[PDB]
Formats: sequence, C-alpha cells, structure tokens
Amino acid sequence: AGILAWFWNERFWLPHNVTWADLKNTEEATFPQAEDLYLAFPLAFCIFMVRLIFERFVAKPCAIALNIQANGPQIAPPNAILEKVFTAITKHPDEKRLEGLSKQLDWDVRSIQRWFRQRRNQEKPSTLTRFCESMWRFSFYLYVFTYGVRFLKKTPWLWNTRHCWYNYPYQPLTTDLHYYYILELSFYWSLMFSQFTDIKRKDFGIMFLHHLVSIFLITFSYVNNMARVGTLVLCLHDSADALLEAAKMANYAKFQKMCDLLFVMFAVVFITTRLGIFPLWVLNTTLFESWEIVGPYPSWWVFNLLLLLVQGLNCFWSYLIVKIACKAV
Amino acid sequence: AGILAWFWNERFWLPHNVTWADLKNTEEATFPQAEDLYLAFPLAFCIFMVRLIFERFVAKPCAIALNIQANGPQIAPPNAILEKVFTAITKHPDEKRLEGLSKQLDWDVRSIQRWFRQRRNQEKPSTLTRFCESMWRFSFYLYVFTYGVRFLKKTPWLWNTRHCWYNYPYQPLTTDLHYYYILELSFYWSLMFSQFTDIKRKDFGIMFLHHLVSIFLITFSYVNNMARVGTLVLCLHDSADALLEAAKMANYAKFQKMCDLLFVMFAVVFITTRLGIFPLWVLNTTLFESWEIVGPYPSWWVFNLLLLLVQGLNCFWSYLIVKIACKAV
Amino acid sequence: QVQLVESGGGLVQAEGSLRLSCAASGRTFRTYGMGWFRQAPGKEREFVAALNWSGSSTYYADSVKGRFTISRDNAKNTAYLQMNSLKPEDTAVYYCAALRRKAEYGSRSIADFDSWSKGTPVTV
Amino acid sequence: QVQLVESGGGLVQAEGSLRLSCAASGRTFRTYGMGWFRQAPGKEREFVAALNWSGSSTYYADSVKGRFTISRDNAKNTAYLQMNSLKPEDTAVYYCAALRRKAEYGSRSIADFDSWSKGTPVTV
Ligand SMILES: *C(=O)CCCCCCCCCCCCCCC
Ligand SMILES: *C(=O)CCCCCCCCCCCCCCC
Ligand SMILES: *[C@@H]1O[C@H](CO)[C@@H](O)[C@H](O)[C@H]1NC(C)=O
Ligand SMILES: *[C@@H]1O[C@H](CO)[C@@H](O)[C@H](O)[C@H]1NC(C)=O
Repeated sequence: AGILAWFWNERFWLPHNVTWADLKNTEEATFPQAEDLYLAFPLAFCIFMVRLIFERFVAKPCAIALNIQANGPQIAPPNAILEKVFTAITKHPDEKRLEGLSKQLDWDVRSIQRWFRQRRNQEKPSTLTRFCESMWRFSFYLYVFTYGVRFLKKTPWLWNTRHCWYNYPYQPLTTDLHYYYILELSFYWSLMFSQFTDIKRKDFGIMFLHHLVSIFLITFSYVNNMARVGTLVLCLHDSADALLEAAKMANYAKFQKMCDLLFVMFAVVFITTRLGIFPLWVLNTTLFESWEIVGPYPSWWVFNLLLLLVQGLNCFWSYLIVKIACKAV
Repeated sequence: AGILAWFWNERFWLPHNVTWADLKNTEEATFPQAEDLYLAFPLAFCIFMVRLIFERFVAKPCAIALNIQANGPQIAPPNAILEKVFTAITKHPDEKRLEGLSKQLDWDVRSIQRWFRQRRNQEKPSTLTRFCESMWRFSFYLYVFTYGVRFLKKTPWLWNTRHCWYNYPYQPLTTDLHYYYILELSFYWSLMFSQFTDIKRKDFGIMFLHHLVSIFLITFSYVNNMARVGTLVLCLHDSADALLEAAKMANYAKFQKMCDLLFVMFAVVFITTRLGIFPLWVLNTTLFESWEIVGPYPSWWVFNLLLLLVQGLNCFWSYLIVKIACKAV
Repeated sequence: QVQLVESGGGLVQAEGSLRLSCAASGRTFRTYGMGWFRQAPGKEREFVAALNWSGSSTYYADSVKGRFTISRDNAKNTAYLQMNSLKPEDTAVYYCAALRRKAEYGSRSIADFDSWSKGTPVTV
Repeated sequence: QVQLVESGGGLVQAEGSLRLSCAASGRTFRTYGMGWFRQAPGKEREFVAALNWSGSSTYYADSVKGRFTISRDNAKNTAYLQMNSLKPEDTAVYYCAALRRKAEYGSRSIADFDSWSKGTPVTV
C-alpha cells in the first residue's frame, strides 16, 4: 500500500502545482483513472475467445476452399549423424555450419540444407494455423485503423497538435477515447495471452520487448491523462500492420505477384509513416511543443526516451524490410 | 447498457424492499461491489506467471533429485494396421475393441494393448510436467486451506450459521473476506487460463463444468453480498484437494505404499467432508435457515439448485473413488 | 445516523399494559436493527429487547421473555414494544437504540448501540 | 463553479493605462482558463483576451493585440489585464469569465464561458 503511494509521486507524473486530487471524477467532468484499466483483462479474454472461434470456424473453411495444405509437415530422411547434430549442435545451420556439416558427413551441401529445412518445417507450425492467425490479425488491424480514422477525423487536436497540451491535464475523457484506449489495451493483452502460454515453442525477442513497451506506454499515458497524444501514435502505428497480414495471406495462397505487390505497398506505407511522419509529427509535438506549453516535468524525461526507443526498433525493422523489398523488385 | 440493467433486476437478486442503492459504499460501512471482481484477472495472470516460474525453477530440480524420468515417452513398435486403426478408429481400445483388433490382426491381445499404451504415453505428457503441476497444486491448496482455517476460526458465523442471514444483506465487507474471495477467484481464473490455452490436447468434461460452476457461484455470491456463506463452502471443498496432489506426487516418485496411504486418507477426508458434513451443514443453512430468516426471494431458487448440482458432481466423484480405494486395500 | 423519538410512556396500575413507540425521521430506519433498553433507579442500564431490520428475528432478555413483544413497521418507520402482565420491577426509564451497522446480531451491550434517544419513564 | 469579482474600473484620460483585476473566492481558480470580454454601447459583446490555467499561453483579439496584456497569479487567485495606449473605442463595460471545463482552448464565443461577473465600466 505504502509502496504504491511512493511510486505514484504527484511531483513526478503531474506538472507543477498539480495534484491527483485535482483529477478526481465529479459531476462537472470525467477524467481517466487507473481503475478503468482493469476491464482490459476481461476484454482481452473475450477477444481471445473470439479469436479462437474465428480461427477454428471461419478462417479454416476459407483456407480449405483456398487450397491450403491441411496436413502437417514432411518427413526428413533418416540420418544418425544429422539427427545427432540437429538435437545437439543447432537447428538452423549457416553457410559455415553447412560447410562444416558437409565436410564431416562427406555429403553435398544441398542435401544437408534440405534435411535441415525439413526438420525445421517439422518443428515449425503448419501453414493453416499461420494463415488463420494472419487473417485474424488483418481483420482486427483493419477494424482498429478504420475506427481510429473515424474518431480522429473530427477531433480538434489532429490538425493542431498544440491542442494536446493547452488544457493538459484538465481535459475531460470522452466515451470514444475511452473505448479506443480500452480496445487497444485489450488487443495488446490478447497478444500477450496468445504469445506467453498458447505455444511455448516461440521466440521472446524484439516483438516481445515491443509489446511490453507498447503496453507500458498505453497504461502510463492513460493514467497520466496523456490520452490526446497517445491516440495519434496508436492510429499512426496501426496503418501499416493491416498490409503485412494481407501480404502473408497472399504468399500462403500461392499468389506470388499479389504478395509482392502487397509487400511493396506495405514497405512504402511503413517507411513513410514510421520514418517520415512520426519524427516530424509526434516527436515534434512531444519534444518541443510540450516543453514550451506544459513546462518541465520529470515524467517527460521518461516518456520521450521510450518513444525514441520505439523509433529505434522501427528503424531496425526498416532494415529487415529494405533488403527484402530489394528481392521483391 | 440497458440489457445489463435488465439482468440486474433488484426484485430478483436482493430480498423484498431492498434495492442496490441501499448497498452503495459510504463512510459508515463498506459493501462488496461487482467492480471489485475485475482485479481477479490481473491477479490470475500474476498467479500463472508465478506458477510457470515455480514449475520451471523450483519443482523441476526437486523432481530431478527425486529420480523422475527427465526424458519423453517410449517408441511403439511399427505396425501399419495398428497405426491406421490408431489414427482412424480410436486411441484407447476397450476389451471388446481389443478382442476385435486381435481377431483382425491375428495377434495376441497383450501385444496390441502394450502398443496402444505406448501410443497413449506418446500422446500423453511426460511425468515431469505432471509432477510439477501436482506440486504447485499441493502448495497452493495447502496455503489456501491454512488461510481459510485461520480466517474462519475467529468469525462468529462458523459456529452459528444463522448469523450468515441475521443482518443480510446489510453486512460490512472486511479486508480478510475480500482477500479470501479475490484469491479464490484468481486461482479459478488461473486454472481456466492453464486449461483453455496452455495445452489444447486436453479434455473439456466434468472438471470444466465444475470450474465454470465454481466461478459462477463465487461471482454471483460476491455481487449479492452472500459472502458469509460462501467462505464456508470454499473452506470445506478445499480440505481434500490438498491430499490428492500429495498422493499423485508419491505415486510419481515410485513410492507405492506412501501413495496408497495418502490416497486412502484423501478418500476418507473427501467422503466425510463432501458427503457427511456438506449436506448436513451447508445445505442445512441454505435451504432451511435462509428461508426462515431472509424469507422467499427468487435468486434463492437459483443458488440452491447449483449447490445441489455441485453435490451431484461430487457424488459422481465418490463413485470414481470408492472402486479405486477398493483396489488400494 | 438516525434521530429517534419515543412516546407512549406514562404511569399505569399493576398488571397493566403499555405500548411504547419509537419513531425515526429518515428513510434508513428499515436498514438498522432496533433495540429497547431499561434503566432502573440505581445499578445500570439493562437490556430488554432487540430485533433486526426485517423484524423476522427478535430476541429479549431472560427476565422479560414471554411478556414483552417487540415489532416494527417499515412503512411507517416506527418500532413498537408491547408489555403484558406488568410487574413493579418494570418501573424504569426506557431507551430506544439501534445497532451501529457493525455489531453482530444478538449483542446485549450498551456499546453496541449508537443512536440513542431521550427515553420515557414507566411507573407501575 | 467559481465566484468572480472585478475591480480597477474607472475613467481615465486618452492614451492612458488601466489595470483591471478579477479575483475568485475558491481553491479551483488555478484549474480554469480565464478570459476578458468587452461590451460597447450597442452591437453586442466582443472578445478581448483569454488564457489557460497555467498562464503560459495567452491569446487576444485582432483589434486589441499588441496593447493589452493578460496575466494571472495562482498564489493570490487573481487575474490581471493591463492596457497600454488606450483609444476612445475602448470605452465599454468589461466582463471576466472562465472556460467551462469543456470548451477547447482558443474559443472566442460567449457560450463557451460559464462563470460570468458583474463587470466594470471603462471610459477613455
Ligand atoms: C511498434 O513499433 C508500435 C508501438 C505502438 C506504440 C503505442 C503507444 C501509444 C501510447 C503513446 C503515449 C505517449 C505519450 C507520452 C508523450 C509525452
Ligand atoms: C467442486 O466440487 C468444488 C466447488 C467449490 C464451490 C465454491 C463455491 C463457493 C461459493 C458459494 C456461494 C453459495 C451462496 C448461495 C447460497 C444461497
Ligand atoms: C415493503 O414496503 C411497503 C411500502 O414501504 C410495505 O407496504 C410492505 O409491507 C413492505 N413489505 C415488507 C415485507 O417489508
Ligand atoms: C505554485 O504555487 C505556489 C504557491 O501556491 C506559488 O508560490 C508558485 O509560484 C506556483 N508555481 C507555479 C509554476 O505556478
């Protein structure tokens, strides 16, 4: 109890001469509170149930009618040395590892590469589940982006970002903004549920740090009443995620040309939104306008850093795109 | 919004001439509210994280030091007809199925039974994970039962059940009762998380209906301020669950005599608590005392039925015990 | 959290009958358990009767059980105490109180009742 | 939700200087955006100046910008309006108001301000 009061130091989050008692809900206006973020877990559980139903009953028949392999992976040819290496040394050999395996086994590099690819396919999930998951992600991202556009087109701070801080933190919470924030947090918690326990044969890497940071930001911006500037980020970062899933679906459906077109469009949108618009719009309204309108407050030094971190991550992703798109040309 | 108001009809849940506005929290007393049940999902997620950490870091080294097979199942001998039957017909043949398979394959019943047992072990999880899960369940159940005993030993309604309804529903909510209810709901939600998505190669049968009913009762008793009578049920039904896990651990550790002793003690406690004490204590204070103290209200006709349902389920479990204990003699 | 006003007090002959009334000015009279206490000359206050909010359960003292009947009317926001076969030992000052939302049912102590009242003298 | 009292009004010679004060009796003066309006003989009310709760951002009217300065003191719970190089067109009744917790910053309409005040006459 006391440690929670220590963490929520009113001289750290809120600006100068502003206390949490000023943000208490009353009959005049409604302000965001931390207790409103507890519904996110039940809504995430409901979203996970709906996702399971959609994958098992809706996406699977469509994939079957789309000529998607309903069986599992293939069977690698038997080999004692290769099996021992796969179980002990590694599972995804590189060029040097392939050369070493060819030298040790006195076999061609192509045969060893094919055997290891078959073993990886055995360890990897089937195409049907990935197609269903991609379809669910595409539908959810499309709906989220459409709702974000519809909500933001009428807001006053979309065109003038300085309105995000003019009356901060004394800004009432509307139903649409609360629904948007709760939906985003619920989707991220649903992703956490599907990542942590649905299948433990996964990777906890960049996309998990990214998820954790996104949930961190959405929570500590909602509790700090920084909800007018978080909607811009949420709508900006969900614009390109609706095309990668379509590209994956096209790739799985043996549609190479459609996959290439969707992937190049996704690359263009991703680069433009997260390298051209983000640093000149969101970092502009966060680093400079907030400083000159709200003044210096400690929590600022936190939030900006995290945003910069996100930018760095997306820069890394740009690398992983810029080469692949070169192959797509 | 309107449908939620329709569902929470004040003439259905609360007694006559009692409205929800009478149960609003004020400076004089604190009453349970539905909004307090939203923390259950975050606490269940935390419990699931702690369970994963305990299984991977605490229970596994102890099982290794206890000489528990750290490898997977065995390999069944190859057979085309047997494999086709296993993939198509069934996985757990009965006596008639075993006779039919022996007639078709012209093989001994023992060989086919051994092959199908090996195949089932291949499909079944390894002993290590089951031992870790049993250890976690044993620890959690022991702690819950100890806390329930410590809380109930000082309460006034444990010795006289009529105190559960004398001031109902105008009974203040204490910190200990709230903690107990939230802990129980969190544990049940953690079980739901570990059942629904952790492994889909499970069975959704009696223990899932039982879980759903338990969560139903704990929620709709907490929101109805029937918390003085729910603690008795929660402490009564958790007395025997702390011995079955110990019996399973003893069985897995190649300790047959200890397993038999623990299982017979568990059977005695289970029968006594859920067949001798439950109908004469909880059904007594629910069917009769509640009727003569609180009077007739509609929600009563619901709750009792569910309790009876639970009793029936436990009767079924008694059957599954009464034969097995006969083998244990 | 309620204001209690008593009535019906007075002086009656031996083996008489009295009906003391306790009224509350508020809408929360139906959510508290009322009670009646006596105070004889000397000694201290004694418990007489009590009942919960619904009036289904009533409990009296050992020396007064069988003669006093305590009831309530939530429509009129009032409580009644009827006395039968009065005794000279019943001459005392009678007080009307209420359980303080936290005392358990069956309490027979002064400290368990918060909202007291002026009380009325009864002489046999 | 606050009570506003104005002062500093009066009559001054041409090209004079005035300092109108608007005080509030409450602890919530620091959480509202204050504003000053004028009302000349005839026509209707006109917008003069406004600022948010912190006082960092201030915005005036087109015809008065460069001569009027609006500021606030949250320690004293007051707002000040300083006039430089007055003109005969400035003779009007001045009113002090406040944004009603929902109107966006930059509003220049009468309906966006709830807590009005008596106002003071200024004659050049
Ligand atoms: C991955 O690249 C996409 C991550 C999406 C980020 C979502 C975060 C939204 C909340 C932003 C809050 C920032 C406000 C603080 C500024 C001072
Ligand atoms: C399985 O056999 C054990 C199930 C445990 C049941 C837990 C339910 C506790 C809540 C009881 C509420 C009943 C109150 C209603 C009585 C009128
Ligand atoms: C309920 O209240 C009404 C009016 O307040 C009254 O007429 C009725 O007798 C009461 N019923 C019970 C059971 O208290
Ligand atoms: C904060 O308030 C104090 C006293 O109320 C005052 O002295 C100080 O100038 C104020 N600071 C700001 C930045 O408003």
